[PDB]
Order: sequence, then structure tokens, then C-alpha cells
Amino acid sequence: SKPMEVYVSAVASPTKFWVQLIGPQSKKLASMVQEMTSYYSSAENRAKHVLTAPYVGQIVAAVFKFDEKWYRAEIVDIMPNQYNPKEQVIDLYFVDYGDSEYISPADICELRTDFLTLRFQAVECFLANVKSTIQTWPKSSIAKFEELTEVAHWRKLIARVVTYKERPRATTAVSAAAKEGTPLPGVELFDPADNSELNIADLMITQGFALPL
Repeated sequence: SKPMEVYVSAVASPTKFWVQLIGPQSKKLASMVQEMTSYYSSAENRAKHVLTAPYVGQIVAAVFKFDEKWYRAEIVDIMPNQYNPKEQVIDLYFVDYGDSEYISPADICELRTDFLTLRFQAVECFLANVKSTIQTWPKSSIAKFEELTEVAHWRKLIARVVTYKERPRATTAVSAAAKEGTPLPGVELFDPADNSELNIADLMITQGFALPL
């Protein structure tokens, strides 16, 4: 397959992270985040889209109070508030970035229909040809991978899909697009501005943060 320019947008570990494609799609995503954020920042517009009787699988708009921006999100679970049985806590998967967060319904709206047009931008991947140094990944390995990818800071990488692995049985709530048996792409990654001929897997192995195979 062909190499592709990507950003790493979220990281759980070197064998669970998310990438976005750079190009017209990433420009459209940035434009959409701006437009959704401007639109839903108005109480009047939010009232046009009040959330009622939400359901698992629903695609919604949600504000992440971190950056105060509005994002497309998939409801992956709904549970009662523990303090308060008459309200729910909503498990959201942020379809364009890869993050998952538990969010109050107060911070969610229905998604205006035209915001559905853009392809969901995040693809879950694993780093091919590596495994953990200790038989889970050490926090230091996760940190090194976050550093090399500069996750969430718009660092261009070159990715290539070189293998696939069957998704394991999930132990937590995940996207409807990420069920057991579906193919998880295994990628090579390298930083074209890196000063190195080695890809990120080989950097992690040669520097003691991962093992081969």
C-alpha cells in the first residue's frame, strides 16, 4: 500500500492509537471544528438541537470542557449518575480524534445534519512489529511513543499499512466500528523531519522501549 501523511491524534499505547489523514480532509476537519464550536456556543442554537432520550450508537455534538470546543461524538455507553439516579453519564467516543470521555448530558446536543457529511476522521491503529518490554506497556514506553509522535500537536508523520490484526474481544465500551473480529491496521510510522533513517518502531526497539516481534 501507499505511504500517507498523517497526524497521530490520540494515544492509549503503541498498540492502540488513532491517526488522521493530512490533506483536504484535515483542512475540512479544522473548518468543521471551528464552525461547530461557533454554532453550538449559542444557547439559541443549542435549543434547536436539545438532546432527548439518547441511545448507544447515536452521533451527537459534545463540548469537551478542556478546550471548550465542540466535537462529533458517538455514544458508546449510558449509565446512571451514581450520586443521582435521575440523570445519566454518557460515554462518548470522539469520532474525529479517537479520545473517549464520560460526559454529562448537559454538555451534549443533537448533531446538525450537514455536520455528518465529512468522513469520521480518526482511524485506530497499532504500531507494527513491536511488543512490550515487560510481559501492558510500561508508562515510559507510552510516554516515549507520545513524544515521538507528538500526539495532538499537528506533527506530520508518514504512515504505511503493512499488516492487520483481528480485534480482540473488548473489555470496555468501544465504537460500533470497532467490534471483535474487525481488522485493526498495523502501521509503520516515521517522522520526515526527524534527522533519522529509522522509523518509530525501530527507534523504540533500539532505545529499549519495545521488543521486536
